[PDB]
Amino acid sequence: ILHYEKLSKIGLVKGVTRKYKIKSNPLTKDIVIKMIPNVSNMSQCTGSVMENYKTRLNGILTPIKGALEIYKNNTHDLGVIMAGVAIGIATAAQITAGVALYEAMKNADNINKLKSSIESTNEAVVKLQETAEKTVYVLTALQDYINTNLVPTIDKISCKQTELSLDLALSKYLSDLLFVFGPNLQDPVSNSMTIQAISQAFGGNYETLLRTLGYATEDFDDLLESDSITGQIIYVDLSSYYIIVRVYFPILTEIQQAYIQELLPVSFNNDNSEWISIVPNFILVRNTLISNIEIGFCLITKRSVICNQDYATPMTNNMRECLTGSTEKCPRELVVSSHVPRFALSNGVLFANCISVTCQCQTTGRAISQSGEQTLLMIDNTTCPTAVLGNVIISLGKYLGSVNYNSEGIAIGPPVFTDKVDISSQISSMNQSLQQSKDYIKE
Amino acid sequence: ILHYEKLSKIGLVKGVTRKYKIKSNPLTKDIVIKMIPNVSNMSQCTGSVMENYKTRLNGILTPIKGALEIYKNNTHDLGVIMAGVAIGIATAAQITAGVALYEAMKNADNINKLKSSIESTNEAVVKLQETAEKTVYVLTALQDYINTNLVPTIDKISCKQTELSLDLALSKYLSDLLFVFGPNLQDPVSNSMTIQAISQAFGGNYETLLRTLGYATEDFDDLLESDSITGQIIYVDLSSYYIIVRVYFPILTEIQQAYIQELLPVSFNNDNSEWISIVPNFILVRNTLISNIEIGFCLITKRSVICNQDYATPMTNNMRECLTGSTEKCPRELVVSSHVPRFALSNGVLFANCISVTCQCQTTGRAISQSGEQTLLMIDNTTCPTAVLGNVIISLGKYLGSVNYNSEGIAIGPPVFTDKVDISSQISSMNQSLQQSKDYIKE
Amino acid sequence: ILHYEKLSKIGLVKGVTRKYKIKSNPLTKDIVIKMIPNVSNMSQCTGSVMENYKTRLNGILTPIKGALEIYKNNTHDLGVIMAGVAIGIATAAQITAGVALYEAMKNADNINKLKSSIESTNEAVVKLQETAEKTVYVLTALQDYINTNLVPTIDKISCKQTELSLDLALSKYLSDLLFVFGPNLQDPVSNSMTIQAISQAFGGNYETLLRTLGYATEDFDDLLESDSITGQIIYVDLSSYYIIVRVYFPILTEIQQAYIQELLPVSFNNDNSEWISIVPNFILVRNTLISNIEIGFCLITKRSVICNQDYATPMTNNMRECLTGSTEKCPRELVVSSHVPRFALSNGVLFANCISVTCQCQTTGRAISQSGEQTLLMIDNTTCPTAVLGNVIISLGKYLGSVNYNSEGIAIGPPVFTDKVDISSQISSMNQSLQQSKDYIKE
Amino acid sequence: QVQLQESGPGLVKPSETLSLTCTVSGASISSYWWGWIRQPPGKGLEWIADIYPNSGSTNYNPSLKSRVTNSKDASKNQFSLKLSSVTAADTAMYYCARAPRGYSYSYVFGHRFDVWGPGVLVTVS
Amino acid sequence: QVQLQESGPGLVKPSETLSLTCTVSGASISSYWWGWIRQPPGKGLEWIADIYPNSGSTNYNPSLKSRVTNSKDASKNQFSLKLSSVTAADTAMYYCARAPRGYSYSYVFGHRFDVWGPGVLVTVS
Amino acid sequence: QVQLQESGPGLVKPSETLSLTCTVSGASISSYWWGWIRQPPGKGLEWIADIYPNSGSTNYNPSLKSRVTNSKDASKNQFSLKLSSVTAADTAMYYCARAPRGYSYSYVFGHRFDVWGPGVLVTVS
Amino acid sequence: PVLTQPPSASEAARKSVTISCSGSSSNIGSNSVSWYQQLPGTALKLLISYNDQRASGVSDRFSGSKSGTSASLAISGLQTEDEADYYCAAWDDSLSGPVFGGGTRLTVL
Amino acid sequence: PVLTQPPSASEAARKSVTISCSGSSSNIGSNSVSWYQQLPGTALKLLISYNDQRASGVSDRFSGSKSGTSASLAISGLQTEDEADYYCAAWDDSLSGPVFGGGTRLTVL
Amino acid sequence: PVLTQPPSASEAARKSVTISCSGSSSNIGSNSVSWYQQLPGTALKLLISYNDQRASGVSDRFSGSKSGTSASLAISGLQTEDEADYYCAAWDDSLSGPVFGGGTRLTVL
Ligand SMILES: *[C@@H]1O[C@H](CO)[C@@H](O)[C@H](O)[C@H]1NC(C)=O
Repeated sequence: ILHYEKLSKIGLVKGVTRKYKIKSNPLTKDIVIKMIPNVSNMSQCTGSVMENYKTRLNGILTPIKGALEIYKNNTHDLGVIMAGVAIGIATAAQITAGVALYEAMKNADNINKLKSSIESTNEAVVKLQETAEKTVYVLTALQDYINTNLVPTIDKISCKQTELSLDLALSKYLSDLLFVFGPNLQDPVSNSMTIQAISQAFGGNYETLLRTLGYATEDFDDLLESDSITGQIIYVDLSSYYIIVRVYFPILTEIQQAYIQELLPVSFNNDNSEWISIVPNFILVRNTLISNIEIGFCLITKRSVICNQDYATPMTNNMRECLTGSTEKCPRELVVSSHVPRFALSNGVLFANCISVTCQCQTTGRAISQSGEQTLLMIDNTTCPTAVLGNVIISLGKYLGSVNYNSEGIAIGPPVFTDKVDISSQISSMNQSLQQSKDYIKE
Repeated sequence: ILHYEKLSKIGLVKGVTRKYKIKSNPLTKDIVIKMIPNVSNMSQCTGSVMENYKTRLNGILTPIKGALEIYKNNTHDLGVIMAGVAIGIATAAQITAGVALYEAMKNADNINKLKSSIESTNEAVVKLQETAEKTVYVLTALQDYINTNLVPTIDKISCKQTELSLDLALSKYLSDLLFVFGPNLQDPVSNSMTIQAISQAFGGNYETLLRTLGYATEDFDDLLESDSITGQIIYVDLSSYYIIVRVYFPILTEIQQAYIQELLPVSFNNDNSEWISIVPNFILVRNTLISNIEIGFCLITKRSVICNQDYATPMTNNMRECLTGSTEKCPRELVVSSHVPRFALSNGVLFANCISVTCQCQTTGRAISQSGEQTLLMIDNTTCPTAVLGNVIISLGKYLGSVNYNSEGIAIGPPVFTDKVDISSQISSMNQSLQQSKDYIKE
Repeated sequence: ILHYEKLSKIGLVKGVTRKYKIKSNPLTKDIVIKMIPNVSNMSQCTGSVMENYKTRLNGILTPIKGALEIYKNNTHDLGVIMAGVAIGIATAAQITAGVALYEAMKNADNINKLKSSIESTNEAVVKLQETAEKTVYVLTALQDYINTNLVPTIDKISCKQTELSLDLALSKYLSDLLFVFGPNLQDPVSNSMTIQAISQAFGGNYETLLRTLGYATEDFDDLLESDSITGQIIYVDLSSYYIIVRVYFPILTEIQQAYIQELLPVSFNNDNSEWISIVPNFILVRNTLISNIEIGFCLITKRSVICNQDYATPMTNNMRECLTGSTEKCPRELVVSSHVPRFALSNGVLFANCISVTCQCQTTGRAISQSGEQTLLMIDNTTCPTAVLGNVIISLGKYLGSVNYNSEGIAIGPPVFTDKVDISSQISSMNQSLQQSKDYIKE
Repeated sequence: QVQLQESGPGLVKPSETLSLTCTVSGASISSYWWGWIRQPPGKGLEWIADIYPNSGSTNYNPSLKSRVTNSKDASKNQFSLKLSSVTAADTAMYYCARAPRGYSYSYVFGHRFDVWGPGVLVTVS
Repeated sequence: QVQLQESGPGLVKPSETLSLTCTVSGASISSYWWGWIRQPPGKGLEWIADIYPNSGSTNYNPSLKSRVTNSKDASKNQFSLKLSSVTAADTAMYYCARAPRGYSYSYVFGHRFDVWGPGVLVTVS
Repeated sequence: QVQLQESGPGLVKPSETLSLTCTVSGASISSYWWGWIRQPPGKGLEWIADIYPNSGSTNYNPSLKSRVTNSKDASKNQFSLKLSSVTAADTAMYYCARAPRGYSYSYVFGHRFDVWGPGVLVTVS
Repeated sequence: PVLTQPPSASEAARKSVTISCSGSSSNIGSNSVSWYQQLPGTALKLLISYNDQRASGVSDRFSGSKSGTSASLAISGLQTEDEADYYCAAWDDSLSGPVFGGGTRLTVL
Repeated sequence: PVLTQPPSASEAARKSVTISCSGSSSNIGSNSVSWYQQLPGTALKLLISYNDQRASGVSDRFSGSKSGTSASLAISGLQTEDEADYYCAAWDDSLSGPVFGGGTRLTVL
Repeated sequence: PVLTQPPSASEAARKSVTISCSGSSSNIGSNSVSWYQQLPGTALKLLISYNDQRASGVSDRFSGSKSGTSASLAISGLQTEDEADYYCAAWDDSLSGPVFGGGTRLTVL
């Protein structure tokens, strides 16, 4: 579908082909995060630290509960109906997340039956198991620091020093928490927040949180790094200071008739100057339809591209024509830097700009020369079994394309400038030229 | 001022309206940060750690003092005058910051009268109060770790182990500090650095630093997250290794006749394809004047937009005409992804592209159909008291606009492509067409 | 080469001139990082923590070794030759890094002769010195925490508590490690990863790592902050769980006939409105050739610009003409915000928009007035020895340019709009105008 | 409102032991610090001891440390003090008080007796 | 496969000391926890003690703590138990076992005797 | 420049106690480690003890630990050593020295006697 | 201290039976339960650990569960080879060691 | 150990008076000062804590200050109901407890 | 405990000589070596520390090295003023102090 032979002559060498995968079909599991430690074993050295901490934390947590109440108070069974008049203004994603919240409320009630047990936990990780329905894990922030450092040093340091250490630890925890759970969290009714961000309520240790789930999959790291494991806040307690979070754990599904092709850029020679083609380096093909892709939001692995949603974007007709063989429509830009690549290897064949770099044939010792009418040279073992470029010596294979590659020639597109200020300059100059042409007709 | 009814037909649904707030009128307060801990209670276990640490820290701190001296040596009372010849080259902001720096030196001298007391502090947070004018807080880095962890374990571990632990802690502190206080800080004569960044000298615990100030305000979190609380370095001591920092604490003032309007984008149907309008989603209206806003630098809350400065930017005449009702000038882009939103809710009324998603009337059970000539459908309770979209069931209100919304029709603007490479492709193609038209006249 | 006098009249005031420096000629040194701590002094309280940790870490480390094996198995002496057919597809940088890896394997073998000694280290930093060739430093993650916190508290807390603390510490370490060493690292055969990123395997303490090298240089901080100190993974052990890293330590070389000029933007008056010129603020001049520079990737100091590679980029002919004195080709944009600078100081001379700001002469007390035909005013001591602008009082020098600066006048370029949506709007409108002009000819 | 009541013997013979009891109403003794103070007739105040019953912590005045013992009873919400080997110098008015201590919002450390009992007079004859 | 063998005296006179030895094949005693259990004829199991030879750690049943001593020998890979002042209540079958304990992958804490020896009968007469 | 001077008795009777004093000029004894060394006539050096006066820390040679006491005097900037129950084996030349120890810039740990006194001869007859 | 088990249990073949084990907050409430089997005249073996995890080579007819301070062992498809004694054990935080139940003898009809 | 107060103070009505309290580095230099009032034949009550913070229901005519190792209590708008004894106290780090002043009796003319 | 040195060494003028010092894992294997010189009838002085670092005002003809549990001191350009005794010392982790060698006497021909 792409014309690789013509593309290689303007410095776009064929790269690795990859699969396309997207997340789907999540499983759900609920967990409790308690945001205040249990200080019952150091109660004589607490002062008024916990009161001030509770005041600050309540100030942080009140708006989140307020935002959840908007959907909680306006949703009822019919199979669930929302009161659109009361909600007023909302995106589709927010409404869907509200439906999910209403679904989670039942297990939330079951968990909240364990309030007294939740308040009395004294270890960093605890599994509460009373009945088959009343079972949940509890993770407590800063409990490990209190149990390991402060309690063992009682009476080895003064009570004043212990109190100051506890206060400083709590203040640092709040300083770290504010970025994720502060006013930046305008929309808690959603399921797009990653588990890594949520784990800041537990000091950023998401490995332990995921271990409590008990799942097992070969795509675990790929799911994590593609930002595909998310969580949603379902309940906030303003008297015990804990939250309930529902975690969504999906699978990765491969799009059947789709692939993503990479292109490696190489500089080429034209009119005693060095140039590079301005063409996207990643192209998505789905059912023989060509498009761009916003690959900066995806995860690129050796064999596939993994994304949490479909990031396809449209492409102009001229660019699509350029990719299919019409090289006079592919733009180019001048090279004024020494860092631009000058050669590449594809399927055992070398594509090199031997005007800009020295190319030698190790088998015979003779130099490899490029004429002024050639953009770049294809080197395989029909002409040179082993090539030398600087300090690099490479043994080569055989080219599967045309046997007359180096004698054909190609048509060259127009130059462009991609700097941001240069874009405005070019737009203004084109508009002025258009105005001149328009006023020439009137006179 | 904006034509909401016409805009909704090209998928721009009216969203929340917000107020505009900017920081102003700051109060000032000075504080000392000591960047070397007091090791007098473990002096037998120090080796040569402190000497090497002091060498490294002096290397870090010398350029900052050098930069401050340029303004300190060239400013005198007149009501203060700067020697422009000696300064040479400066921006207006730098000169204003230099004036502020000269103002702070009167209190800097009084603080520096407490040098011996500052050097002898042995706790993480200390308040020195000798006279009404000689009063200041001192915050000491790493003192808590030394007092809580290293001193209590003396003789439980070897002296060599204690020394190594101290060295590693100091090295980690420097590794974290270099990002903020290293060569990236070439302009210390300014008041634009946030208090969060400055708190890196105290391990990143800005909550304690702000608690020492003793202020109280309901807009505290909004001030913090809008990057409106800043600080300025006023004095550096290269023998005792401490700095004096002046903190600026402003209020938030609302701009009276201004507001910010949000637009929610929804895909619409035209010519058997799906489209999205390319229009800014946040519009600033001030005194009945329309402009863009660089909202990425501001903080968006439920009720207002909060910024540390005025971020208004100009808008083209064609775009302003598009926003006021001339929909033939609003550009559009093709949709090739499944993630684009398909419906939205505004003031209890549904705006939905029912060609792309299934729409049903729960009250009667009959389907809701959209013709090819319609871009999207408005659904209220005059025709559908309760609507079903997938797994979403919503009860609706009454539309306050025209009663003939679904039978009028609108004019559609031209398609565009927004990809970065496609921009250069389009510019080059337009220039080639212009050249062809120009050369047609000559012949 | 630049026309500073004409540029200053459209608000582009001459700033500081800086040197251009690029890294080159690196020295190499190898170091071992062990990613599992020695728990032999607390072996009774380990449970099954180490087995689970080893399973997770092996899962992380296997792909890196797999990627290295591709080059290791296909490179042999000739003076080294790569098997291009076996490699298949590769960029030039990857092949060069493979050559470097083959060169490093020789010292890797000598280091691996010390496997038993490496496994038995029990301190955070250890220097192994067996022979002149078998000498290396070993850095062990989390060993300091175990030695200082967990071992001294044995039997002061329960064995269960100690085990849980160890497990949590290991899990936090993995949570931090995954960002750098996870699936995001698909190309370990390279030498572009910074030492700061590599230090995450040692808790992010790159200061200690660099201290073990023993180097000394005055450009140390500049080398660090310009991301010029890099490292490469040479060997991975999947049974002892350590890696060998080669560090590259370069020098900075100054490009001889090159410099970088900065321009300070100031608003100016035209047609009862305030404007700002759209021109790049940093310009690179090499051998009297003018170009742009991608300065966002470089480090800007007081006296020089420091980069890890050449970041020069081309510039349009019209912009180059604007910089050389053709001011009718310099675009401009309207000002609708109060934050734009209104004056600047260059070589002791003031350039100020005194229509927008109040300018007074302190020597005589009389106001300084600007007419509607003047873009801005140059103020030196020929007309006002001491100037007052708001709360700023400045003593001024003498202007070295034309004595008739304020009575000449300049030609003004066309207006532009730089907002991202406005770019597409302008492109579409220009294309529509071009289509209208084209169809006028046919009819 | 928290209230405290002291109780003890009106007269104590020399060289015997004085026992006092403080009864609290409106709060639990196991959630606060408490303290004992005494005032001789016509003279100033003197601190005796501070106690935290929940963990059994105690701080003593060094002059009186060797003659002081403390005890508690959570069921009746009471705490008791005992001073042995009393002489004529030990006749005074005795008070129990609630004694919070710690850092303020702005990191200033302080101690205070914020609630006082009426006090009981003890005469050594 | 790890295997264990108990050894001891068939008959122990009253008020004397009983000595038992466990020999391990297939593993080193210095890398695991071990434990001792006994069962009287016709009755249930009773835990005696757990040991970690590498660090010399020991946990005791509080009822039998005062009469129990332990020892080891790494060269022959054996560990030994001694119970003093035996009465008629100490006749039983005795077992040694491997006794791992810790947190699981999902942070559930547990203890288990995963390998048992055949056991040796001791009669006190 | 730091300078040190030893002082002591020329002759010590057997079974008595030998006392030595080191006086420092040019530095404060409370900011450094110090040490004592001795050399028998015609033989090699032998370490006695190291001291840190500011915290009163001391490290001993295990052979001589039971017979060594140390003391200090900050006003006159002196530190003193005492060896009890002396025999004929204790006749030697005695030195005091400054004894810094720690990690270098490149994390190599070391110890060194960087400044030595002239020494004093002690004969046990 | 000790765990409470029923002395006896009985059920016919091809049926299912359940054995209970009761404890307290210090041992079963906070920690997991292990189950051991003792056949007539042979070595004891570990059946269940961590409240539900079967050992290697243990038939799927054995299952375990825990709720509150109690635990249960369920045996389905009852056969004659299942006649034995069954013991429960749990780690106790106040002892730093295991506590055993009294044992239950299973008789099949 | 002990804080130094003046035994007596006196001032006429509608005037203002100041009472000083002197200490050392271990108690007043490093910690705050509390002020208590004792009226004739009634229970003692807390007036000031943390060197300047008034208790609930305490008139604004009472103020406190601290400088160095000294502290001061100022009373303005002096009235007849202000006749009492006044005591200062401060936490001492070497005692882990409070140290009291000698007390000052206030007489109004 | 103790470090092993050769009792004597000898070499002619303008030549070079090497002195060895042998130890164990607790002292030389894990820590560095210091070298001291004792001239006839004069105060001892520090020559080398940290295995290779010369003291101030020490000639470049002295060098030091360490390998395994052994260390060496090399003297080049041998002269008559170099006749002395030489001692090696190393910190020992089991003693928290230095251990000395027996000393080597250097005679020049
Ligand atoms: C300009 O308009 C023509 C006519 O519709 C169209 O074919 C062409 O693609 C447009 N180009 C751009 C850059 O808008």
